[PDB]
Amino acid sequence: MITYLFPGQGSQKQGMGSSLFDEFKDLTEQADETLGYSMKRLCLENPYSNLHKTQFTQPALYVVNVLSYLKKIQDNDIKPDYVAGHSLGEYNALFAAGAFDFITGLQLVRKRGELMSMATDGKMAAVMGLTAAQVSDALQTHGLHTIDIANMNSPHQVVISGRKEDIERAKSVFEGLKDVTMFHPLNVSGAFHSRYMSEAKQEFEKFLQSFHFSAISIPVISNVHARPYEQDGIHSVLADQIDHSVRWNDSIRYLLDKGRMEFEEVGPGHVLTGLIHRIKN
Repeated sequence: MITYLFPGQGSQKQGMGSSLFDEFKDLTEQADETLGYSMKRLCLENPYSNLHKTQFTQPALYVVNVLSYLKKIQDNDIKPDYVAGHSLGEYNALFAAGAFDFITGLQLVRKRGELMSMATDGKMAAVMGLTAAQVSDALQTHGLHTIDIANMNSPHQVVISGRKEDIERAKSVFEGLKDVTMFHPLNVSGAFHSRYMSEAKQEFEKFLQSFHFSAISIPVISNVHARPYEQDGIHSVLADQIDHSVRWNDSIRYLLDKGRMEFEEVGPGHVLTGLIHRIKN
């Protein structure tokens, strides 16, 4: 069986979507009309360093991932057995699955980006060398119970998330731990996928109520639950995604467990492919 995997924030790169904007001119134009700027310009020239600001990053990745998908299936007229995507990427899996059309998904990710960009005074950090359980234990025992686990990416790669000052203290703590091989703050000023996104989540959930979804035709493994979406559960699972951990390791393991599974990353970069390899070994 095969799974298609869609990248999220962390995979954006200037030059992404290279060949595709010209090949899908109508879609790019539709995006530009909706967003108020040129998507080609954003991705290729990274004006004002906008590619790295979440309100731009999210729709940029969404659009590149869509065009990457449409191109892939234009050349190879195969549909995957499953799809998943990392945070932002989950919108691309839902699109591949037919839950919504292109512009619907673009509206949702534009709003998601906007709300998340309103977070300040937060930070996130990638922690390598420890299991999720060990990271959680370390947080609790060093007075850092206020920090959440935002991503569980592979068995020894976790991203933590919380108030700026708490993430600062955490650096010290983790650098003193022998098995930690890396502590690397990420380039955000919000504590994404944490309790500190409560407001954004509730605003997004309210926004969601205006939308109606179509049938999921390819199972989508949710970040929140590491299990397929249920047709009637799209609203709640998309809203929960904002303030809950991305259970990426468990999502991949769910897929591995079904037997002989291959994965292909659709979108820029090889980040998720790299994670597969660490999950398997």
